[PDB]
Amino acid sequence: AQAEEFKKYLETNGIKPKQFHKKELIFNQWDPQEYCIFLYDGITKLTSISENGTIMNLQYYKGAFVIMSGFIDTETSVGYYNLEVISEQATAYVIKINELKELLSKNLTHFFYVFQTLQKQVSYSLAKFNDFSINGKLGSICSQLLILTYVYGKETPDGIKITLDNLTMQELGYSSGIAHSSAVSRIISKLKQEKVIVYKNSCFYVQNLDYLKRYAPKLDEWFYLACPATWGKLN
Amino acid sequence: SNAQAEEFKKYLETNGIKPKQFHKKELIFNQWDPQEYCIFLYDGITKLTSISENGTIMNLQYYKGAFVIMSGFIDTETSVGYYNLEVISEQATAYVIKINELKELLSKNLTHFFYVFQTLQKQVSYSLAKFNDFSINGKLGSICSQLLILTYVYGKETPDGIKITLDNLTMQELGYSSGIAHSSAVSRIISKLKQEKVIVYKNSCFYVQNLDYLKRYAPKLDEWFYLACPATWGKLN
Repeated sequence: AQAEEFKKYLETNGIKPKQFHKKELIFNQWDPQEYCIFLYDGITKLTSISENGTIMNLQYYKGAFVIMSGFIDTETSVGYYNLEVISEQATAYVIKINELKELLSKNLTHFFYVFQTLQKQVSYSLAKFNDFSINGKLGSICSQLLILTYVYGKETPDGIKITLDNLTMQELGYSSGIAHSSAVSRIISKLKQEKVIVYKNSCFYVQNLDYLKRYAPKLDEWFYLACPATWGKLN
Repeated sequence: SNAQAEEFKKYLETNGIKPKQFHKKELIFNQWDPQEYCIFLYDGITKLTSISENGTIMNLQYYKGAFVIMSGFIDTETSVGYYNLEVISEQATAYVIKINELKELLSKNLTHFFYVFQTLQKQVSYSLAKFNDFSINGKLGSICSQLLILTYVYGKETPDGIKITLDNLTMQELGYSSGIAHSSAVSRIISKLKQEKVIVYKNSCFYVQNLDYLKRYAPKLDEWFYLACPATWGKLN
């Protein structure tokens, strides 16, 4: 993997792996230092918290990927957010945004690795913006379940199980723009009656992937074009 | 800087890639016959669109001035997705780099590799800010957010308020930016902003009277403009 070789390149340049447990914040929106984090193992989400305390979930990040809170060119903030750990365990190499440019200059197979993750991210946020915007809040819930089925799902004799040890009703609402937790509950019950989803084991299971797929066409296309292994597993 | 953009332009010309002229309503690329490029848009105004099977038009984003727009992945040479890039100004000039030539060019001069990397970091951050603000307060917040955006980039101080100087900009086009397909849904929001004295529609142009009001609904974007485009932000203070 490129991830494996980047991991090694990091350890060889004195950058060591740091472990985290559930609910720990790799960075926070008040930290005045900026970073590049190479998330290597684990599951994570990016949040923003309002002036009043309202919480928006911007995105899940899994597996090996990179997340940046600063600009290389200027070293200043891209904007203020948190990266929270969701899984029982995660590991990440934290680099100061001031050290990045020199690291990537030196070994440009790694420069292209990070640019690749930037292209994926660029393209992903666009697809997601298209699908969340059309069909309003119905399509938002269908779009987020589709993302979670492709990334975290698993084949199972009773459907496709979403392997998120938590995933609460309120948590889904934070990812859509939904303030009331009962509004989410309507959407979830409405999808249950039509045999789209089921809920057992403290876990969500999907059963008409085709239905979701119809509310989230730009994203399905994106899994196909950007992550064809992940996509082919359930297609 | 933006001396960086001029420098990239010069580097491309030296290396045999020539400028190209496009005209209002032309497509540089389209979603039905996808081609893979780096578009270096040098001068003029464009919009990235998608049209769904039922005829629903989504305006994803406006692109101006100097900027970079990718339609393929360099590592794999395939599509990032199916979109249209449509010219809004009367003229626009762009450098159309084939995706299979880009790596070579960026590999021989890291200065320009980093200018492209920076532009893409600005895109990522812009999309997150816009997603935050469009999501939190329904369609009211989406329309206020797109107005603040167009006010910073295309606005001009006049005696009647900040005039959005953008060729068309109709009710319907404004609705396309936030997944609104019926004009009646937009006018309902614009009616409220008019009653509340935030905007005036006059001489076929929107004039903004209370930018501070739009900031309440678009707090992540105003922060993004502050951090990412301080000259543009400073102009309107």
